[PDB]
Amino acid sequence: GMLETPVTSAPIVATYLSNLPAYRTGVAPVLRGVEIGLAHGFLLAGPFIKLGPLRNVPETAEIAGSLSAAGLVLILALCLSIYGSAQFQSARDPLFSADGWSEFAAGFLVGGEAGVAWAYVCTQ
Amino acid sequence: AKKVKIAVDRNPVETSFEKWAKPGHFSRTLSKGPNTTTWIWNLHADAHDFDSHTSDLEEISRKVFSAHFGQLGIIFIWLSGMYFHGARFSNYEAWLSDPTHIKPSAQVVWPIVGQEILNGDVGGGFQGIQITSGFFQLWRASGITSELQLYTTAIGGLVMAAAMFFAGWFHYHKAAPKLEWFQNVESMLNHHLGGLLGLGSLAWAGHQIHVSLPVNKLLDAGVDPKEIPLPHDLLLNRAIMADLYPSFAKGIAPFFTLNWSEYSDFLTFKGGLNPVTGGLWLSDTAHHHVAIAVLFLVAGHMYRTNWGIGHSMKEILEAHRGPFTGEGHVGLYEILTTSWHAQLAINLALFGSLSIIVAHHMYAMPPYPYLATDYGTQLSLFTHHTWIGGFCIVGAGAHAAIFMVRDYDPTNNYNNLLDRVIRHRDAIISHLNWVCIFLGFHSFGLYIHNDTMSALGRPQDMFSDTAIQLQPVFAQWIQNTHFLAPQLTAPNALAATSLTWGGDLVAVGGKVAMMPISLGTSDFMVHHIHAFTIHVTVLILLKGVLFARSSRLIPDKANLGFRFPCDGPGRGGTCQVSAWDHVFLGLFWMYNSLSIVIFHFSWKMQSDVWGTVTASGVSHITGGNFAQSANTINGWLRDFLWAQSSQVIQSYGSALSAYGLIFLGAHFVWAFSLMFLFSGRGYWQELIESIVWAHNKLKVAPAIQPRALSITQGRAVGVAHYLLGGIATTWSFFLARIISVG
Amino acid sequence: GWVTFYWHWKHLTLWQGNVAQFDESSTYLMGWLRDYLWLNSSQLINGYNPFGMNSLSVWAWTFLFGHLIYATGFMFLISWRGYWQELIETLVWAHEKTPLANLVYWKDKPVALSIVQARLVGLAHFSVGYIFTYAAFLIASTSGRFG
Amino acid sequence: WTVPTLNPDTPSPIFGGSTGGLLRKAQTEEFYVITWEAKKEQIFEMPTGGAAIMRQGPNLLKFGKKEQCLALTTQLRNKFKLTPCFYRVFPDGKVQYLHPADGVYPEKVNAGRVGANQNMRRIGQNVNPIKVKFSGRMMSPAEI
Amino acid sequence: AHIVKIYDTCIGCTQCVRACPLDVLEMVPWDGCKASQMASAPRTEDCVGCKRCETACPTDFLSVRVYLGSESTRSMGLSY
Amino acid sequence: DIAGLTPCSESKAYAKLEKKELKTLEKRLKQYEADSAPAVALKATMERTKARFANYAKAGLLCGNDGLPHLIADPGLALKYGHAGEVFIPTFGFLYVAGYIGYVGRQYLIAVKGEAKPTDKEIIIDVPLATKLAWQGAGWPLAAVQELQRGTLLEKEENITVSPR
Ligand code: CLA
Ligand code: CLA
Ligand code: CLA
Ligand code: CLA
Ligand code: CLA
Ligand code: CLA
Ligand SMILES: CC1=C(C/C=C(\C)CCC[C@H](C)CCC[C@H](C)CCCC(C)C)C(=O)c2ccccc2C1=O
Repeated sequence: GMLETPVTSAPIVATYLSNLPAYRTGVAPVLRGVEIGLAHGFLLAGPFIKLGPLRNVPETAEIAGSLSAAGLVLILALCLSIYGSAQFQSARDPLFSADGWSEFAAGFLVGGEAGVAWAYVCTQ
Repeated sequence: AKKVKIAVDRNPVETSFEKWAKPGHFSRTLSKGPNTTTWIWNLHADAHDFDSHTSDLEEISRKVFSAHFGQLGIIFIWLSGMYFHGARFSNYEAWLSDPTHIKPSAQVVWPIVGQEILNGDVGGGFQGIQITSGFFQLWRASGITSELQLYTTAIGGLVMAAAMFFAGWFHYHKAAPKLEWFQNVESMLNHHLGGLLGLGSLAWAGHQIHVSLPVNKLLDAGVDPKEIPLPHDLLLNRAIMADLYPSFAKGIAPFFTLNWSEYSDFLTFKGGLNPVTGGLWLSDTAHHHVAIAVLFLVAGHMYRTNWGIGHSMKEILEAHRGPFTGEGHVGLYEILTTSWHAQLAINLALFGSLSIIVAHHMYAMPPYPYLATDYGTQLSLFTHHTWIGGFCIVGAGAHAAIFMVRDYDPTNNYNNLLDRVIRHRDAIISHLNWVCIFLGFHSFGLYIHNDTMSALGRPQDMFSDTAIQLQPVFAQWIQNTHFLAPQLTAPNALAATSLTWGGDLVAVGGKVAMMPISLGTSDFMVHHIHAFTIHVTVLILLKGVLFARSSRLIPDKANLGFRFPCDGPGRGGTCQVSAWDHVFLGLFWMYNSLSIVIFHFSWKMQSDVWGTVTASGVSHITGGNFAQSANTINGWLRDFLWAQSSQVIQSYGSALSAYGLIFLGAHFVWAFSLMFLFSGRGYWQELIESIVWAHNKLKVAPAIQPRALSITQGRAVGVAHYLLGGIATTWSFFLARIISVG
Repeated sequence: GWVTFYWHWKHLTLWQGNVAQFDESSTYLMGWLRDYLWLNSSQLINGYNPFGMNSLSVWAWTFLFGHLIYATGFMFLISWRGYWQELIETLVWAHEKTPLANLVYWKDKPVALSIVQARLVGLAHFSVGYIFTYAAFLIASTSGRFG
Repeated sequence: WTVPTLNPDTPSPIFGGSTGGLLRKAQTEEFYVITWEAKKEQIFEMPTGGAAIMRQGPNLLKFGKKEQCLALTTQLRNKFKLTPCFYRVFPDGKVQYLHPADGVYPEKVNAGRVGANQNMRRIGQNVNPIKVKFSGRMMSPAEI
Repeated sequence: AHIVKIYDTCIGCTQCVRACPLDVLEMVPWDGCKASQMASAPRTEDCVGCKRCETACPTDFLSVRVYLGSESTRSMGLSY
Repeated sequence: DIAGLTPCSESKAYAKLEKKELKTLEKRLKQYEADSAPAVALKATMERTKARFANYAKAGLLCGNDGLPHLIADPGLALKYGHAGEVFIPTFGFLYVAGYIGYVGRQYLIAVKGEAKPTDKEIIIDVPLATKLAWQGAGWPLAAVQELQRGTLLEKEENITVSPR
């Protein structure tokens, strides 16, 4: 069969993945979308603020960077939505279905924008 | 316990010109003679492919052994010519008197069709082509002071060349070693470690201690070369040597009584560069070769041959067995004693990597007198030995794939290191694939980021020392550690091994020989370009070796062979799947990667090291513009290629006008090659049909049917012309530039 | 290219009044490389430099932009399909075995470009880089000199 | 001769495994199974890369595409003089048998086979492309 | 699926059948040649278009011809 | 003169060009000795330079505003004004040699087609035959024309293979 390896087949690694929102079955797709969106949205603000074109402005740097992070989350939400449209047109987990993914994309937008807003509040 | 012994066969082959008159005799396919022009190319392509002429390993080994004598004989003719031309067509004797003002020259052209203009004014009342091979500096270091000494070496070189060709004939036609002789790897390593490298180093130490050191000590003192004692007078008269080095007054008793400190006057550990000549101390070099001689002579007593003591190489390999690697190194000993290609793959890899290491160490620690201040020699030697190393490494991939197709046998390799590597090749190539993509974005993308920010009028947004900074902190730490080594970690060394680490510059004849090299943001960016282009070359070559036998596209690629064009247009198209084609593609990337290496060296040296010393300070050739300009692609185009190519394009009408012609001619050959790379033989075979019709119409059609080159030969002809044109273009550009200003 | 180089160089010398340069330097190929391509690139490649930029920085940027598209075309013309199809097969393997990414999947099986497609794609890059490089040089050399 | 029936419980060669094996296609579209009898335990080369030991008696392997199965078949026949046969297996559980289609390898002529895609003319006697134009689809003159 | 056609110049050498790496071709009885056998292409849905059969045909011009046509998972030689 | 050109012997720019080349050589000369090897070589070059400029003027060439010789290719203009030696005469000089080489090779190729193994006579040249044909080629224009009139120069259209059409 496939080449066995500790990275591919280890107990500690398997348990960690099984607890991630993507693999945690039994949770509504919308809730998983919010949990995933919040984590990525919070991180997405970092690089824009520190290395953006308006990084050296004292107060505008925080606003401009976070506002660009919010924009990228919006674009990503569109990518999630159209992916579901193309992939699911006609199985065990509700997420991998036309109904499930549409809820998942909506949750990501709500969670992602909340994370970007929450990141801004931390700064000011 | 097969004894190690000499074993030959008497008169294996007859010496006759009969087969010289029967082209293709070596191969069954070509022995029948030509019917199409394809036969002619096949004759030269398969001439030295011994492994395919016969399936007998003994017959293959005997041809390899004698073909090596022919290579040695050719080098001696070449070496003899270099020494002879130094004696008869050079200004070496004048150069010894005024090394800092006279340009070395050892080639003279005849006065025909107006080519005598190439005999430039080089100094010493001599006209000739300036040479960048560094032979004058080598001869001075060894102690050569007259053209008679050069002449005798050339005559000795021809005698050695005759001996080498006799040996090849003798050991193929008269007394050919048997296969069991060739397979004494333990014995060969013992002799080559302690005998070739070991005694060779000791013998050269004898020359340096007795000839080079006394002669160069007086030359540096200003003594006229003609008034220096001859090397044999130094050897016969211990009184003379005692004057230069008092340690000689005690003879060899200190060596045998272990009072080795008595020889401190000529066996030194100074470090640094000789201030008078700008090269390494020869007393340091002598202690180096004496130390190296002992290390290798000890190394030559490690393997067991006939007297029990020693190691068995098979036993070492089979003992190194771990939990993560299955059987381990089992089966490698049989692979490496029955496959010439496997041996060649290893040796080319390390021999090529060694040639690249030589280039870095020789420029940073100039080992010859007046080598450093001769910028043309420094640039040429570094660039020459980088190109040699590059080609050898690509060959290592080529002959690793040949082993994989021809000499690989699954029965002998089951669950060993070799087998397990093949069983996760997708994991290796997929990861190496991602690393190359990552390195391409985060190294070349930075240049594109800088070029766009600069064009938009946003210099503060660029990656540079005056902007967002990328300091090679790790390299800078190592430079400082080596600079302070003599204080605490190498107490008995007087100076740092190189002046690149730090300290003060050494100037010879008003020119900088070596000074500290600073690493900044531009150096950070260029180095990660090197890592990118090297990693890609590994990807192409390693992919060819791992997928030589099969892939998910061609499950039976081994049966097709090592060198085939494709498996047809099916499966979407299978052009260039053979392992030979991975060498073909790997050659382009090796050329791409080494071109940046020699551009990096050329611009960094001119900008930051080379220059003229004056009262105020050091003025460099390009005035320190590397730091601010080499962070954009536009900077390289304008400041390096466009500005420095001024010398080559203005060469007409001068002694350097030859470089101008070759600069254009090289551009031509390179573009000519794209005809073979961008086309296919289907078009050309149809074109020849119409051309053949015209000859048939005139009863002048050849008997050997014209054929368009094969698919593989089109790719081989393309890459050979592409490399020759590209490399020759840089060669002309470098020499016309550095000779003109350097 | 030969036609437009000939038209451009013969007119630049006329527009500067020094027709003698073309008459003397046009009879050998070093004159073209030296006195036409190298001599007239001085202003183009200074559109932006470590000291600043001017109105020619767009043509300087487009000049290198052309060289890049041209060189990218060599990849599609020199290296052919079989190499790339086998490389893509390890990328398909890597995606399927990667956790947290094999949740996403493709609908069209990735494959290398076809034999015929890569010739067109390589020729398109070759032509575009060809055109954009000379357009930037033609306009920049002529406009900066007089305009 | 009758069509053999596949036995899913047939033992498989001694193989550690590799990364060149089946992919997600096998679980969604199809895969291929090759079976044969071995006179003695021997080492052979896997078309997916590596070496495997064939057990004495029946052996069974699974491959991702047909060409891989027929590549192993050539190796077994030419070197080991064996007589392997392989199937096409679908995810729904259906099994399709092929090679040898009728029990005799195609290289050997056998009565009962019906010629297919045979044109009783030469290549030079095909019609011109103009005469098969606007036939509803791109059609070569050889097709008609 | 590709198109594979056998023409009446076949001499029944069987080289095309041996060359084929996907068992697309086979030999059938015939009376139009000395060998009394002709090549057949009953399983063209498995053809990949390698044209190894055309490489192996001795007759001039070829007696077996492959016309690349519509692509699919099998004809594109994919294992994924 | 012709096309606005002037004889090089009467051209001011042509004369100035000679001084420039001699001046360059003289400048290098004064850094050597009177009769040293480099000095002798430079003096030899200057003699050839002076001879070259005298020969081209004596030949009656035409110089342009650049002060460099230009050649006349029209046969009518060449013979009209005595420029036949520039292009016209060398035209028939080359064709004789070019036809010589081609005719000799064609004779050899026909000669070996009658042999048992023509291919082995092409990689391994039959030197005795080649030398025989090399000397007889001096009369190729006469032999070439007679073949044309007798109709044995060209193959028949029916004996030449062609592709389907
Ligand atoms: C005059 C002496 C002589 C004679 C008559 C023979 C005769 C024979 N030898 Mg022997 N041989 C000789 C000397 C001689 N050898 C020497 C000196 C060596 C040591 C290198 C060898 C090594 C040797 C080997 C290893 C083999 C033979 C073989 C042969 C046979 C065929 C050789 C052939 O076809 O050569 C014709 C080939 C050439 C004329 C090529 C010459 C190549 C040399 C090395 C010059 C290289 C120049 C180099 C490329 C220059 C750069 C080129 C660049 C400027 C373009 C034949 C029985 C072969 C044999 O028996 O096969 C069954 C065989 O495998 N010989
Ligand atoms: C102390 C012994 C000794 C020495 C010095 C050498 C030296 C060499 N061997 Mg090695 N070799 C040895 C023992 C030795 N070998 C033994 C015991 C075996 C059998 C197991 C081999 C088997 C072997 C093979 C199979 C090959 C070599 C080759 C080489 C050469 C590699 C290229 C090089 O560096 O050229 C450097 C060049 C020089 C130093 C100048 C020329 C050679 C000088 C004169 C040293 C001669 C050493 C010789 C063994 C002394 C006896 C010669 C004769 C009187 C019997 C090199 C000359 C390769 C080669 O190139 O062969 C031609 C090669 O193919 N050797
Ligand atoms: C391989 C390297 C090498 C060689 C060949 C030599 C050689 C020499 N060294 Mg040097 N030396 C070396 C390395 C070497 N050295 C190193 C590494 C060091 C640093 C430790 C030194 C340090 C050193 C010192 C400090 C001195 C020398 C000296 C000498 C000379 C005399 C040695 C002596 O007393 O020998 C004693 C005896 C022998 C070596 C045996 C000789 C055997 C002969 C050749 C046998 C001949 C037999 C034959 C059948 C007879 C001919 C018959 C025929 C005519 C018919 C001698 C020229 C001395 C000298 O004079 O310097 C100027 C000296 O003072 N060396
Ligand atoms: C120690 C070095 C070494 C040795 C001994 C060999 C030996 C061999 N190689 Mg390997 N190889 C090497 C280095 C080496 N290789 C390197 C560095 C590379 C990378 C470029 C390769 C790449 C390579 C490939 C890709 C192949 C081999 C093959 C072979 C085999 C047949 C070679 C042959 O017939 O050539 C005959 C020689 C020629 C046809 C002459 C080539 C002339 C070149 C192209 C000229 C280039 C320009 C010139 C140097 C300078 C200008 C010339 C001027 C006239 C304009 C043979 C076993 C072939 C094989 O089948 O192996 C099993 C094969 O396919 N090698
Ligand atoms: C300038 C010409 C050029 C370029 C840009 C490339 C680029 C590449 N080659 Mg190719 N190649 C070339 C010439 C070129 N090649 C030639 C002439 C040959 C024939 C010898 C080959 C032969 C060849 C082989 C055989 C291989 C490559 C590989 C690669 C890749 C290296 C790794 C990587 O992904 O880097 C990162 C990508 C880049 C640096 C490209 C430029 C990226 C820009 C600057 C930034 C991105 C733009 C940004 C997103 C904005 C887009 C906006 C737009 C959408 C509107 C890469 C795609 C290797 C590969 O695939 O490795 C995985 C590989 O195996 N090449
Ligand atoms: C390649 C084509 C070509 C061209 C464009 C020319 C052009 C010219 N030729 Mg030349 N000529 C050519 C080939 C050519 N010639 C050839 C192959 C030959 C035979 C070897 C000649 C023989 C020749 C002679 C003998 C004369 C010219 C002359 C001329 C000039 C005016 C007449 C003329 O030919 O008009 C256009 C050309 C053609 C239509 C092609 C055929 C030209 C024939 C062969 C010559 C016509 C001469 C004409 C009747 C002279 C009348 C007197 C004149 C002063 C008006 C003109 C510069 C005349 C001259 O010197 O004028 C100053 C002149 O006397 N030519
Ligand atoms: C130009 C070209 C050709 C045509 C080139 C050919 C046929 C090679 C020509 C070699 C020489 C010039 C011909 C043989 C010369 C003889 C040895 C006789 C010469 C006699 C004297 C003049 C020396 C291909 O065959 C080809 C094949 C595959 C991909 C690309 C190409 C390709 O680009």
